[PDB]
Amino acid sequence: GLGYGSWEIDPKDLTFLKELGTGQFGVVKYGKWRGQYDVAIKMIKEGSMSEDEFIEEAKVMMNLSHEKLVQLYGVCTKQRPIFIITEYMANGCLLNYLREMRHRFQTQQLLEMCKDVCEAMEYLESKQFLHRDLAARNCLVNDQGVVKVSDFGLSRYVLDDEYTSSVGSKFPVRWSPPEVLMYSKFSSKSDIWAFGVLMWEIYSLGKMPYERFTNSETAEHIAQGLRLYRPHLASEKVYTIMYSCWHEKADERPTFKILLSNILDVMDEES
Ligand SMILES: NC(=O)c1ccc(NC2CCCCC2)nc1
Repeated sequence: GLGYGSWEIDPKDLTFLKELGTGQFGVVKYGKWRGQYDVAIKMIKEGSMSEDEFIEEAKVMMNLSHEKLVQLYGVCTKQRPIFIITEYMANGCLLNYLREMRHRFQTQQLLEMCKDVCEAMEYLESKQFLHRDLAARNCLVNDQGVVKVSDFGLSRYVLDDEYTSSVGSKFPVRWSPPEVLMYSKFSSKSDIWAFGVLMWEIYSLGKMPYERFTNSETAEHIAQGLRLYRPHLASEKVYTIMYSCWHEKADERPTFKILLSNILDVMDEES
């Protein structure tokens, strides 16, 4: 209503129900909007985000809508901390979900998680929108077991320089292609590379990529042309798909449309 733009939610419409955890920007809670609608509420710690830039970008994110993309519902920016209001994902972070061995996943379920993410990324690619930090830690799982891509583009607004460049202690070295580590060249093809690593994370049930190496050692390994190798649960065909994401030459890496086709083909053959 009065005083709120289309990208703005009235925080008074929120009912807080459960604490879900704390991440980069701070706490995330489960709640309801206007009594009935499930939402997640991301409370953005003061000093952690370039807030004016993020708010302008939220207007763009409002228009991104895909079944495999965690939906942005709006922002609460009239006070601090500001809130980001999103779709609720009852089963939490993908990385944690993978690591719970009780699920006893079939490989068909693992491939479906990859397809979920690939569909979201194909959609983002169709909108010329880069994720910029794709990884299992940035995917979420709903009550139906569907994986969705989360926090797309949000790394652009992080003020902690330890996260923001390779010269940083918290940069996602293990999800970055050589041209990012060497020259900071981000593109659709750096998202493609990251997606391959995410496939590896899924098929590895949430192991850390290059688990015996430091970040520094990982950068040397990949810049020297070496790669992750095949997770035990990945068939040859699945391995071929993730490996294709890691061509040294960015322009030899597939698009998300091509990866989706390849994933569907393997589903059909492995079903
Ligand atoms: N959209 C959601 O429902 C939702 C659910 C859990 C969650 N967990 C985060 C994992 C990393 C630490 C902070 C909590 N983040 C978002």
